[PDB]
Parts: sequence; C-alpha cells; structure tokens
Amino acid sequence: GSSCEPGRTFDRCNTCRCGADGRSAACTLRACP
Amino acid sequence: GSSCEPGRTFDRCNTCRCGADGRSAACTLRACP
Repeated sequence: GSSCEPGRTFDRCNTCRCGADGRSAACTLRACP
Repeated sequence: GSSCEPGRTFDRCNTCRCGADGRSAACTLRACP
C-alpha cells in the first residue's frame, strides 16, 4: 500500500504513457527530489 | 484524443497536502522541473 505524512505537503513528478483514447493508460509515479 | 497523443510519454507533476488519515491528499497541477 501507499501512505503520506498527515498535514505535510509533497510534490510528485510522474511520467505517463498516453492511451488510444488520448488519456494516460500507464504512469510511473515518483516523489520529486 | 486531445489530452495526450496516443502512445507518447509525457510528464505530469502535482503538489499535494496529505489528509489526517495519511491515506489521502488534496493535490493540484504544477509545472514539472
């Protein structure tokens, strides 16, 4: 599972693959450093 | 479709604050660095 530290801000830097429908189909989710 | 080009990879970045339960967050779009 996934969790975050209550109250705290965080930034995500994600890379997605676009589906046939012109919406994301697959994404690599990463914390931003 | 018109959000992304089918089969292309693209970057998507977010800024979040984590909810009290540590299992949820309120996020918005930001420019990727």
